[PDB]
Amino acid sequence: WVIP
Amino acid sequence: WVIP
Amino acid sequence: SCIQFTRHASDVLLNLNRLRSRDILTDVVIVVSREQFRAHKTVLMACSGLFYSIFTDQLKCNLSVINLDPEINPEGFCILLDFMYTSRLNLREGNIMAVMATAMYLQMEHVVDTCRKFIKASE
Amino acid sequence: SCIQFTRHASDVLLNLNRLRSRDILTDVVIVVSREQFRAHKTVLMACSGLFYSIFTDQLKCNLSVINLDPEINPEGFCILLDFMYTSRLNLREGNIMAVMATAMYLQMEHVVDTCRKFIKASE
Ligand SMILES: N#Cc1cnn2c(Nc3ccc4c(c3)CC(=O)N4)cc(Cl)nc12
Ligand SMILES: N#Cc1cnn2c(Nc3ccc4c(c3)CC(=O)N4)cc(Cl)nc12
Ligand SMILES: [Cl-]
Ligand SMILES: [Cl-]
Repeated sequence: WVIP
Repeated sequence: WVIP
Repeated sequence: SCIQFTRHASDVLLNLNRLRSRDILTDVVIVVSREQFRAHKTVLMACSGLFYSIFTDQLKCNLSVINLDPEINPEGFCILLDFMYTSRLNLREGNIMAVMATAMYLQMEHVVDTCRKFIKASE
Repeated sequence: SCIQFTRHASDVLLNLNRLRSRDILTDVVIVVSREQFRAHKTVLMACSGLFYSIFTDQLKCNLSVINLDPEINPEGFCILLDFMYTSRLNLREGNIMAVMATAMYLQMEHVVDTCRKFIKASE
């Protein structure tokens, strides 16, 4: 999971 | 396009 | 010896979400209490262990309407349906419990994982 | 303020290809001369300008069989259909002309681009  |  | 186009999977998913927004080729309505959500069975199966089981069933595969458990929160479902079609999860303090419970019911293990990690960080 | 799961689009596409391999929820047969290819209309539209136009048409959207132009090479189509469902393109010296011609007909601009670049390098 990432900060887009 | 890339070499997978 | 294949070559691969990096953005292809993302581009496909973007067009599947465009089809959903325009209601093109949607083949099911998911009923969550008083709310209705139109979707494509193939996308639902690709994202959810629950829908994969439902739509591989020789009788349920032909249903145009699926009713979820009355304990399922419509907003939680909406957030997860948006995630299915975009890879983006609108996870907030006010919705995390509903999102995690809906993700457990829908058998969306990666979403459950992250909900667990975000809750653990706040305790 | 969304979070994003990097592998989600690839995971969706992998499951759509599994559905195609098992012939689950396929809703169209594409006829290319003597050969037949089963697929999902939604995936075809998401990948191809030609299929996007065909399946948004108020009459063609309901057809279970689509016949392509007799000049279309079945192997070229097969390679492009595999690409649609996997992001992988089996581009070879012996098939590049057929792949590029099929990609032009199907309006798959990124595939046409690369075919043009690979041909230019050999001349
Ligand atoms: N054919 C087919 C096919 C269509 N969909 N699909 C799967 N869908 C699925 C099943 C379980 C889970 C998820 C997705 C996300 C998750 O957390 N669990 C799996 C397989 Cl093995 N195959 C298929
Ligand atoms: N709704 C919808 C929807 C479903 N599919 N789809 C598009 N599919 C497409 C159209 C043209 C081209 C390609 C894909 C690959 C290419 O080279 N050209 C576009 C839009 Cl703008 N919208 C949609
Ligand atoms: Cl997930
Ligand atoms: Cl393309």
